[PDB]
Amino acid sequence: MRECISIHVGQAGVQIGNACWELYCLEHGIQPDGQMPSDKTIGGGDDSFNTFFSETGAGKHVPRAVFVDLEPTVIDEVRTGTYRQLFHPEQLITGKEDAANNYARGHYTIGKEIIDLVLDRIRKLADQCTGLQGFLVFHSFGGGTGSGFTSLLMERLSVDYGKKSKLEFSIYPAPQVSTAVVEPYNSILTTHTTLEHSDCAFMVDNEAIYDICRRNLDIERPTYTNLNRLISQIVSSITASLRFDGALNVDLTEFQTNLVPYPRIHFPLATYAPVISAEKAYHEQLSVAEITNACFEPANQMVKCDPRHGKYMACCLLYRGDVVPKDVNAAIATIKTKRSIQFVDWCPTGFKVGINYQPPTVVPGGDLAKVQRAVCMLSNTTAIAEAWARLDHKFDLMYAKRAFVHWYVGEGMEEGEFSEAREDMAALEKDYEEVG
Amino acid sequence: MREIVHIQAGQCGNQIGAKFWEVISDEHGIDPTGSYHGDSDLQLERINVYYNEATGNKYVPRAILVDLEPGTMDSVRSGPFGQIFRPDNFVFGQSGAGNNWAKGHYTEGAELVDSVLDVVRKESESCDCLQGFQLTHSLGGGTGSGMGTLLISKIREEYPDRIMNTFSVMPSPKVSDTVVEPYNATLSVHQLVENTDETYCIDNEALYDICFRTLKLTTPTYGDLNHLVSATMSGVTTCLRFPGQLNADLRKLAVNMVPFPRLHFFMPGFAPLTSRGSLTVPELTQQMFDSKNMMAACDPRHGRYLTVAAIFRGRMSMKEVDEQMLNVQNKNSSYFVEWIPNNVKTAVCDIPPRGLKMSATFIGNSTAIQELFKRISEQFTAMFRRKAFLHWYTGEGMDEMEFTEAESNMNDLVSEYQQYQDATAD
Amino acid sequence: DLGKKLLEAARAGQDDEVRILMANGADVNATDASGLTPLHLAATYGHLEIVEVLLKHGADVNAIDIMGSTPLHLAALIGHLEIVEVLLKHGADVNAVDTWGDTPLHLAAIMGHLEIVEVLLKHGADVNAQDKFGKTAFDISIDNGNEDLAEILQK
Ligand SMILES: Nc1nc2c(ncn2[C@@H]2O[C@H](COP(=O)(O)OP(=O)(O)OP(=O)(O)O)[C@@H](O)[C@H]2O)c(=O)[nH]1
Ligand SMILES: Nc1nc2c(ncn2[C@@H]2O[C@H](COP(=O)(O)OP(=O)(O)OP(=O)(O)O)[C@@H](O)[C@H]2O)c(=O)[nH]1
Ligand SMILES: COc1ccc(/N=N/c2cc(OC)c(OC)c(OC)c2)cc1O
Ligand SMILES: [Ca+2]
Ligand SMILES: [Mg+2]
Ligand SMILES: [Mg+2]
Repeated sequence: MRECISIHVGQAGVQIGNACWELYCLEHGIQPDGQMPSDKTIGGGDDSFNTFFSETGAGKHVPRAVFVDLEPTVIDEVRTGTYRQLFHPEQLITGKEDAANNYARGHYTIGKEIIDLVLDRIRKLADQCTGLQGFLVFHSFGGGTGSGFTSLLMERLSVDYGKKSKLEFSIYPAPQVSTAVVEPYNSILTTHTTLEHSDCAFMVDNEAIYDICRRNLDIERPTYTNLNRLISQIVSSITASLRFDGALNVDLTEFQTNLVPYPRIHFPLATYAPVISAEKAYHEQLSVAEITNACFEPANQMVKCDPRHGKYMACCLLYRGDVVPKDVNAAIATIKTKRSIQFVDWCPTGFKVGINYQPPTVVPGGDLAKVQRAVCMLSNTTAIAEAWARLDHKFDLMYAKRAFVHWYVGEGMEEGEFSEAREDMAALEKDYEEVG
Repeated sequence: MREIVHIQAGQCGNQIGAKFWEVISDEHGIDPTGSYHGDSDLQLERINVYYNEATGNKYVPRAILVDLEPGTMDSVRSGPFGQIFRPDNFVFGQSGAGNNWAKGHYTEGAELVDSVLDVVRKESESCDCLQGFQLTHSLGGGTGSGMGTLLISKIREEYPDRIMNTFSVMPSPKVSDTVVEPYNATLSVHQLVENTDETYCIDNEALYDICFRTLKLTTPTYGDLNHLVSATMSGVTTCLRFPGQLNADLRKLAVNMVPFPRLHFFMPGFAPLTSRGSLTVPELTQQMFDSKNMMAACDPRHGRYLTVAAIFRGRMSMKEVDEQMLNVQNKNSSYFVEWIPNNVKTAVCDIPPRGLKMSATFIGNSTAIQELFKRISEQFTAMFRRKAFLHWYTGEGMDEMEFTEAESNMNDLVSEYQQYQDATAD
Repeated sequence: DLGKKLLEAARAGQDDEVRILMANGADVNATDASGLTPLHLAATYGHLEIVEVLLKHGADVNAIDIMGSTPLHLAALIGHLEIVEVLLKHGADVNAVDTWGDTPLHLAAIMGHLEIVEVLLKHGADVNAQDKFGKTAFDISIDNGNEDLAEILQK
């Protein structure tokens, strides 16, 4: 048993954080006050759920989690909602003035006023760990806090916890539900400054989630509540191997070994199926073959891109539910007779399989129907370079005119940082082109 | 980012300022005595942005009232919301400025400037987290223009990290035919380009044109013009005053609306246009983008939108609003710059204004605003070329080079708008 | 020198002083450093009675300063309607052109004195007169979107 600390930064990181810890509580049988009757070892333990939850002498199971935001209105909802007693109040940190959608304010000027308090509170969590494996960092690309504060935090965690793994869950901007015109700027700045400090990062394209909510869930105009509920289901499927017994991705190090062949190309694509509306309570149950096939349909992807246009370097299939291992084998064999699955010649063409035999949990008040089997596929495909090019093009249109740059320069940032960040993204696009 | 300190300077500044307090107090359920009579809890959610909480749960406007002419104070108090203002927040001199920018900025105005700053300091230190300032003034007179800009520079030196926002009224010979107004306005624009983060351009030419050609009032008064101004000021402050999904503040509006530091002059717009004592989403989107609904006398179809913010108020389908907003960007695509992606932002507020079931407020940063600047520039040059009435300014200590410099800055501003209007995304 | 005193009296609106100075031999056509005469100053500062007094005492209604401004150009620019009418009644050149190519019509148009525009049009002001940048008063009304002025110039 090796502990994992989750850090949630800014509004997106915090709201997504709230929806994940609610779902984790439901999967492990933990009540909103922290009580867990199925845990025979009171006041301690070495079980798999202990990687995400510590225990007090009173039987209270507390999330190993820190919530930080430069303004207090989003975290105040956590302080007063259903799970207000679950987190330790010193684990929820807020400033007074936000980064105003500006990377430079979150990183340089406003962010500096709270960085040491955040690091000292994370150290209190780390000190209670027997064998800390690392950190899960949740944040948007587009916000001033999600972009700038996250990079300052990632820089400082690399100095103070040098040997520990760092994994991100990052929200990639969408025009349909964005806040600022400068989100492309914030996105490229945070990508450049975090690249060397992160071992693996799962990007969640808000446009992909928005499209799935509309198409599969019949939700006319999806709100953040609908998006976050779907995101938390996918994040739960990715983290299940860390919190339950199993043979695949059992620790943070193994996510790097399985999904990251080279340090810079650390952005795996997640695909999830099936996504069925809760209004279809009596839906037909999809076979292991049908859900497996669904993983190769661009529509079910967490990042909009076409894997038929790229090559695979790794592919992991994580099943949950009534899934017979020989049926997985047969579905994979059928899928291999397909020209759209091209692996790079230097990687084995294998699919790694992990099966958790408990069906997924749905949260009361959610949009999804219950299913007897689900699958999350994690793959490292060069087709995710399409996501990077769309963001780089938006950056280029503005940057050519230097539009909005004075706001960044006025908050202690040099104009040369914009070109150094863009040059790094040009190199990253070439890294994907060199692989294939 | 919470409290706003509002300052109102000179006759135009105080009259438009008083109408603003009256209109937003009505929306928030506040009466002239300062008591809360509202029915929706959404009226007090962000009440502290513009109001101070006082003993007895009384709501006092965070407003400072300033004028070199004393009689102005009497007209403010005799209004419906006259006694709601803090009696100590009235800083009024004895000798006015007689339409002289130099009097407001250098001599009579400079004597009463340390007094106003004492009142600003008191209201600012009593704030949990000061967002910045809001100034209402005209550019054509002497106090609101000359002393107003001096106050702005002084505040800017003491509170550099806070936002300075103005509601600046531009002159027109159609409302006031006082030939020194282009001098006063040009001198003030020269200060506004440097010292404010965002300025709402409220043109008396456009206000008169709306009342006369659209509203059929053959003899418009200040009351009539100020009815369009109060609806505009109510609409552009909706998101600072009502919760909404967005947690909007003066700095987030600046970062997103202003791509180049000097281009911070906004062209506001309103729909529907209505007169005193006297609609669907597709119509409201259309009207909000029509030149006849703009509060600056400029045709938006002569330029290009750098950035736009639109606020739809009332009960309506947000999907319908999203649909119509994307539709107006498709057919009118050649009027938006293609090098600033996603440059149109929309908010929906449940609470509509008084008398209207639905409304839309437009805030555009358009290169067409150069038309307003060129109109004033041409008038300044006609006067300045003949050195008419120049001694009224130089006799107060002003150097003739300040006129040359102001004219030079305003023409440079027009060239900068033209530059981004002709730029291509290639 | 009574000429320098007459210049100062015409600007300040001192009616009795103008009458005294002229009776004592003051030059009604005295000029300042820039060529402005007592009539130019009276027309600029809106002293209607001084304008009429000066014109009954040999003032040149069409005197030009160093920039070619006549009293009519200055009266049209400043917006003094009564004075514009008095100057035209006394022979002022309605189409006089200054160093910038402006006529009194161009100045009344730019400054938005629409009543003065109608008066100039009625007295024969030339709608085809171009300034140094080739603009007529009708071009100025089109370029500025002044519908009120464009209607008047289209009469
Ligand atoms: N999926 C999802 N996206 C969100 C959520 N909240 C915000 N976003 C996205 O995050 C971006 C804006 O960043 P935020 O996280 O709101 O900003 P922040 O990190 O608080 O930073 P500042 O407010 O600028 O200090 C936009 O692209 C939003 O669409 C959320 O709860 N879920
Ligand atoms: N829209 C509008 N314009 C006004 C109002 N009052 C004055 N103005 C305009 O403001 C300009 C004159 O400025 P004022 O505000 O009266 O002058 P001041 O700032 O008080 O300065 P002085 O009296 O010269 O010391 C002219 O262009 C007027 O048309 C008003 O209530 N509404
Ligand atoms: C073109 O892109 C942008 C423009 C402005 C943006 N938001 N800033 C505000 C917008 C407002 O109205 C919707 C508003 O009400 C007036 C406001 O209150 C202070 C802030 C964000 C954008 O992505
Ligand atoms: Ca235990
Ligand atoms: Mg935020
Ligand atoms: Mg006044």
